[PDB]
Amino acid sequence: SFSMVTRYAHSPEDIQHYDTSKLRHEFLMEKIFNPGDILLTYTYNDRMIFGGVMPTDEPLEIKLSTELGVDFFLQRRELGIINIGGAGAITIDGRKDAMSNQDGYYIGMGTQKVVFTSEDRDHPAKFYVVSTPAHKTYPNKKLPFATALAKPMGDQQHLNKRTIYKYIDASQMDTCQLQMGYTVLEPGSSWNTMPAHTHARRMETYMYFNFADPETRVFHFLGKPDETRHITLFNEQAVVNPSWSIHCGVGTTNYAFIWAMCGENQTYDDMDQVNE
Amino acid sequence: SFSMVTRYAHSPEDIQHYDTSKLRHEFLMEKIFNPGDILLTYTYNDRMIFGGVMPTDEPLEIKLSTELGVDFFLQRRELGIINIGGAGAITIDGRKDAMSNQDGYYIGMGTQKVVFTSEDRDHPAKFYVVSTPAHKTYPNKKLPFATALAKPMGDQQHLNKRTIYKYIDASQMDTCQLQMGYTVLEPGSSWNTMPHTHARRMETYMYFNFADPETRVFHFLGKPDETRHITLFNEQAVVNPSWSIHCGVGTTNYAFIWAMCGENQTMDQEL
Amino acid sequence: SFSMVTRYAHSPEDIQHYDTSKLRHEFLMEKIFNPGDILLTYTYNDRMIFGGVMPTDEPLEIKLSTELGVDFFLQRRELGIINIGGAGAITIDGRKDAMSNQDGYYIGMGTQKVVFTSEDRDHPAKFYVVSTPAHKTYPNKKLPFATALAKPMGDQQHLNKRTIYKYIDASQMDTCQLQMGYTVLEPGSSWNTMPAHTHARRMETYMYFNFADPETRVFHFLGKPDETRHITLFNEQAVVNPSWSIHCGVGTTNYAFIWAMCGENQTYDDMDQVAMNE
Amino acid sequence: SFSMVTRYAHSPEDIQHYDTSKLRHEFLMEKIFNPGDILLTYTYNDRMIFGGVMPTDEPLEIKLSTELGVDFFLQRRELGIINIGGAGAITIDGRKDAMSNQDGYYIGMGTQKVVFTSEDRDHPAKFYVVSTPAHKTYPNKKLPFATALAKPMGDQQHLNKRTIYKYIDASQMDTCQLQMGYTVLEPGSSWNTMHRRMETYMYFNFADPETRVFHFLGKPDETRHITLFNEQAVVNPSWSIHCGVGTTNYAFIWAMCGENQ
Amino acid sequence: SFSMVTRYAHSPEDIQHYDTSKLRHEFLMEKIFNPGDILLTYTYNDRMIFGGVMPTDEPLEIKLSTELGVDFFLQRRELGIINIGGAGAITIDGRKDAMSNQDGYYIGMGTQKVVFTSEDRDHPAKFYVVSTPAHKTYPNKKLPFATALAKPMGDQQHLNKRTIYKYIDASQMDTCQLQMGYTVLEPGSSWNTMPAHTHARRMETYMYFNFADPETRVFHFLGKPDETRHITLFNEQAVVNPSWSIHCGVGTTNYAFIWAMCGENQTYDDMDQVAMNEL
Amino acid sequence: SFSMVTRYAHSPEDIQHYDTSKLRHEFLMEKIFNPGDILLTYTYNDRMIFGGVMPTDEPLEIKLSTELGVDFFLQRRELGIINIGGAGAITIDGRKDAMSNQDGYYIGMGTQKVVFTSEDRDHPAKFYVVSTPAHKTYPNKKLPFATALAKPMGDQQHLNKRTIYKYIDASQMDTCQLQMGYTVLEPGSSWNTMPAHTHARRMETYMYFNFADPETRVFHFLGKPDETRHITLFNEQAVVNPSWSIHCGVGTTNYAFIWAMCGENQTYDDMDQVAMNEL
Ligand SMILES: [Zn+2]
Ligand SMILES: [Zn+2]
Ligand SMILES: [Zn+2]
Ligand SMILES: [Zn+2]
Ligand SMILES: [Zn+2]
Ligand SMILES: [Zn+2]
Repeated sequence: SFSMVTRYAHSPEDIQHYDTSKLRHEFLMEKIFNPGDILLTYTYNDRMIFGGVMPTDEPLEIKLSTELGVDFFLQRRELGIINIGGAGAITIDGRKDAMSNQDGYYIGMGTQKVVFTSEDRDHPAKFYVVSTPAHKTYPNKKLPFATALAKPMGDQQHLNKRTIYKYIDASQMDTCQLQMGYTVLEPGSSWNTMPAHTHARRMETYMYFNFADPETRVFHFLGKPDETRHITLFNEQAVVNPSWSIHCGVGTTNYAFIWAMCGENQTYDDMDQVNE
Repeated sequence: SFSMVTRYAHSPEDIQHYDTSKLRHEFLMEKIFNPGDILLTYTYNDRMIFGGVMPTDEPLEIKLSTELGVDFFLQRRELGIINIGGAGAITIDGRKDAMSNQDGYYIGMGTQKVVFTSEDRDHPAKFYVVSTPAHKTYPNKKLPFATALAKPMGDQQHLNKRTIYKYIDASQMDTCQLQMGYTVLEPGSSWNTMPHTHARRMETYMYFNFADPETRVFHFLGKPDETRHITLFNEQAVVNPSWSIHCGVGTTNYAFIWAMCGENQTMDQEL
Repeated sequence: SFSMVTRYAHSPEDIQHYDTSKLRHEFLMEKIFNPGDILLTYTYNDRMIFGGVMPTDEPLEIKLSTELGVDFFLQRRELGIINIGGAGAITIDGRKDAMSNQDGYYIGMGTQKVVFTSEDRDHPAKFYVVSTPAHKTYPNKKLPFATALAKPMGDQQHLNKRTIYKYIDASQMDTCQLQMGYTVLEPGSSWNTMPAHTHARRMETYMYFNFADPETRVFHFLGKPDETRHITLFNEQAVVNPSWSIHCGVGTTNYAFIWAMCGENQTYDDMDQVAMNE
Repeated sequence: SFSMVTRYAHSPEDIQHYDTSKLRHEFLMEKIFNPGDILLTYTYNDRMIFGGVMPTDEPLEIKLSTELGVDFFLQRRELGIINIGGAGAITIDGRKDAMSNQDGYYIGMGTQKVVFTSEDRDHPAKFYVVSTPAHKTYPNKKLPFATALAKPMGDQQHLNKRTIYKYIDASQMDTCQLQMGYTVLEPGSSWNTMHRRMETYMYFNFADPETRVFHFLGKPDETRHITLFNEQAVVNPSWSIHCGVGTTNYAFIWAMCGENQ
Repeated sequence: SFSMVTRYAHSPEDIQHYDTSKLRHEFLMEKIFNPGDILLTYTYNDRMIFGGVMPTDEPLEIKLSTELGVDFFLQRRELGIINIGGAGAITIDGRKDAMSNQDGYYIGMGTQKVVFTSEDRDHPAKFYVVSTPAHKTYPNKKLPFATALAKPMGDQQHLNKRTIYKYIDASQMDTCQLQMGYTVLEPGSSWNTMPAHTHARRMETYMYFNFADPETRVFHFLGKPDETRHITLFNEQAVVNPSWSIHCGVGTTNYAFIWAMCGENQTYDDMDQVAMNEL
Repeated sequence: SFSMVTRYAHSPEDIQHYDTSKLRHEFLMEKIFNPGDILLTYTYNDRMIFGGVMPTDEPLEIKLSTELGVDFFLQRRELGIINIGGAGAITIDGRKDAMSNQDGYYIGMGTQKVVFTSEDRDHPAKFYVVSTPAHKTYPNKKLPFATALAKPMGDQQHLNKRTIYKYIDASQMDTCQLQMGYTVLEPGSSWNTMPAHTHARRMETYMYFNFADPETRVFHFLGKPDETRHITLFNEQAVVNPSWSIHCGVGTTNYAFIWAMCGENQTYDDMDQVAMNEL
């Protein structure tokens, strides 16, 4: 009931002739949150590990030692966490801290044991986890949804009306590379990251969830800015966006997504704004 | 100048590995309205001819005989016309009839002379024209935008809020195969054909009246499981084979004229 | 015992690298007349429907309404029919009309029911049928073999010596689109369409039959005149020739074929002859 | 104006996706007989050398030593010759023997000098030449059109009616590997040949200027065709069928070699 | 005359049908040391930057701020340096340190200015440079060739006879992810890393130089252990080895190479060496 | 239990995009010597037949008549033989002649019956056999390992130190086309045919055997000099090298190989040397 799959990096040239089924296998995590299970992807775009943890009966922990060539999961890595599901808790080295819906956590490198548990097994917590390599330990921090700063953005004419939530951000805190945020599109607005960009020096992974209706789908565009493809996403699915690719998506209704960013810098304005 | 370019039909399998540059060449007409010229595409998806006529100083007529193996353009064909530009007139066999903005016209099989004129050379008429093969002559008809029937459709939740305008429609008139309509998405809505594949008919969409110059429309095609997209600037058109779905999304609101033909005038409802 | 398959149209570039098995699947109908069955093809080259209704005794009907988005098969289409087999019958709106060998029939737009029957189950009828979309009803007409003008053509030096028979022809009849003909090569001549002639404004389907002996084969050439491929045809097989392709064939012996043409014009002089090079 | 081109062999699998121009480049010799010239192709299907020599003003000899890794052309090879044009002669080591139209010749391994001449420069001899590697010297022999045993075959119903002329045939004579013959379809017949061995066909004597021959090659299930003008040649590897059909009648010289005679 | 070219990562599948010119373009840095120039590759295999700095007349420095989206080259990165050419010096923030032949250097995250100079313009220093992303400052260290620690290895029977030189090694020093070493093959031995290893969690870049005679070539094998390709190497050229690929080489004669390693761990035991079945 | 597989010729272009699995299928005979069996490959590069005959319980003969379109195997062909295994014998038309380890034999065109036997069932002879088309009968000849015609070649710096043994050679003997030799690399040298050559008028097949250790591997390079590939070999495997391809190999240890050559000439200097630039 634990799975971690490996995905290789590619050039723009390599994917040019991929069909939709090949694009989907290569860039799309089709199953993230499943009850009782840990589902993870390891991408060779900056060695990000991401997935979800949905504990029910037994408490769930990510135990990786020999698999990463290390003594314990976070020995050389750091970790972001956001709970998009029901009420639950994570205990960090024995200190149990409760996490409600949309509560975040940062866990710095060197932290040896993090255990994921849910309060009500029939409405469990869904922990979206993103781990990146780390050379420096920074203090663990809880990012409450309560104290999270909501910023409305976008207008109705451009169909981008949304609320942006800072979670793991170099302005509020210090991390090695990982950055994470939360974006809720208002009803009647489906476009995300519409003015698009390719930041060569970092990559992003988007995970789309909280779909308005079970019938909504999101079309995520990726690819070189002149050559764009799209992947159609159902609820609680994610797509990896390499450094050379634009990352944007359009919905049939409103939805929400978590983006995770990493690379060799945290500076937000290094991107090249994009004609496609 | 006059231009008519030819485009072949394809299988879904044939297009599966096309890169963006080849899809664009194959399914996308990138220049439709240019001043003084008539620009046309002939697609082997049901032999539709479509394009634009922008007369300014010299009246423009589509002169086709030997190219179509026929004595004059409309001997075996019918013709739709919609004016998306300035005020103008079409003279049908010497009879000049004025066409205001968004005025439509249908011209049945057998009409030997259609010449396009514009009122103001500096605000010319832009005539979007669609011709399909026709075996029966039906009366020519003027379709004023004034008397056209607007139908409100869509909500804000699904971002499809729009007004539907029937122009050449089998309920309002009789044509062999050709059908044409006009759809204006209200501000805050970019989705068109929010539902599909009609295996028994094909469609060509021409997008125009972009709200802002920065607007772009992403039109999806392909069988529903393997979908590709072409990104469109203002005043461009894309052909939808019978086997492909019809979708488009703008970054803002926009308008498009659809033109349909096929084996009937009467559709089955991704990745 | 009724079958209709769909086949998509293509560009020349699309087929340039097709292998031989792909060419056969895309352009070739491998079975037309089968006992008890009706087999049909729908080509996206001008939406021609062609095939055969090869009964045993009483039932055969083409049930197409919703599949074509219409109330009945011929509401928006017309239909040509040739009997290449034994004596049989088609019933038009309840009116049963018997068909001898090589008798033709045309049925205009709007005719609501046609049912195919044969007398002897052991000497059955083979009905070759071609339907194209139609916007105008035209009179049904009988194409008798007795009064069918035989037109001799070709010499032995060019191995094209043959008899040409007009059936559905714009000089003798009125149709929306469809045209059909019948050609019997004399023994010692197998070549058909000696200059190749691509006509951009219409397409053709060739159905080859009446092979001299069971071992004969016909090689049907297609493709742009510079890049030509060929499909090897057994008896009672058909090949779709898109507007952009030459249509040629040579047999190892004599044979016969029905050609069916449709498109946006009926003009026979609108073609580009391909001079003898390839 | 001496030419020899190299062409590699292939598997059936290799050609499956060749376009028309590629098959022609790989399997089709487009110019064989040009006045005054020798034109040759070296194919890696059994290292057959074939082409034509059309002497006009100057006598012509195929001079190959270093390129074939030998001291003279025929040191390790043998040579067949058929003259499809006007009267001529070959002087073999100074001994001149006249070659009329459709005269044959075999020249065994070890013969150092073959010189091709024609009487009239304005209706020259056309020498179609085929050479195969040879391990044993056999006598040089003239193969007259008269004494070349003709075998009639085919009927009009099958449009294959022709007379087959054996020239170099293991029944009348001995060679290392090479076998060569001459086949003329009668008027109103265009079909030809409706193996340890390969074949090279050179089609000529087209009835009318518009005649074309479609030569089929490939495995029996996957067949292609090449379109042939007059005086052109096509190689058929061991794994390929050998077929052709013309728009009129014509002639061809076949040359075969391989692991059996 | 500063160059940094970008090279993308690939799947094993992606390269399977690469022809010889394509393999070279994707995996081979063909020119590293040229007089007066800085030549660099940025590879999306763990974002390693490598190349050479060969100063002659004018002092040379790697100046990157906006291109990497940072304030200075080393703000988020660390830097290894080994001088394979003549005597020269690197001045770190104005503080000049001399660099003799085969002298090494490590420069930790945060040092703002490193300037490479050569003593004699006609026999310049050839500085091989390797930079990896770095989150933690560690002390700069000079690694003199004099005090380097050699380990002889291999026999003549396996043609692997060689001497190994520790330069940037977690035993002598602490770095974020970079590791670097130097290996000189004895005459009569051309094989490097012969029993071949994959380690999924780290990648390697090899730069081969000091070829015994001008005619020698090195054949570097890469690819999955079942599907292996090779690139043919002249003197002073380098090859990038993805985490999924083996690292091998054979010369027609002896030679030397510098290896540079990084990844998400520094543990050398993490690799799983493939038993000898290849292709 | 007789096998002969057929392999077609190719152009350089044809193989340029072959993957590893395809090259092996086209150019590599993976099993040659198996107890009790005849294993053979027919290549359309000059129609060479090669393989192995390992008699144990019953006598073995190569019976090919109608398959090659002849009455008996050698009617149009000649045959080279070298025994790399245990003690054995070939009986030529009833005349039994013994063959020890590394004993050779040439058998000319027209010999109707060649029968292979082994002395000890459990230490069988491994007869490596090579047949080429032949138009002329030449005398059968036994080629004892005793009279070796041995000769050392190469130096230690180039790792080619080796012994060359002439077997079927046009200076000592007369054959139609076939030429065969045996080359033993001394321990501490693995390179064969290192200065590499391509001869349009001849092709070669290498069969590698006597690997020093069970883990030894040989990397055989083939292809046009600019576009080169390689196949990695176990012990007792063979590789076909078309006229347009280089012939090279490197071992992880020493080994031996038997080369067999044919073509339209026997000239040993008709070849093109490859200057060391090969991509
Ligand atoms: Zn981004
Ligand atoms: Zn539609
Ligand atoms: Zn035609
Ligand atoms: Zn043959
Ligand atoms: Zn390594
Ligand atoms: Zn050689």
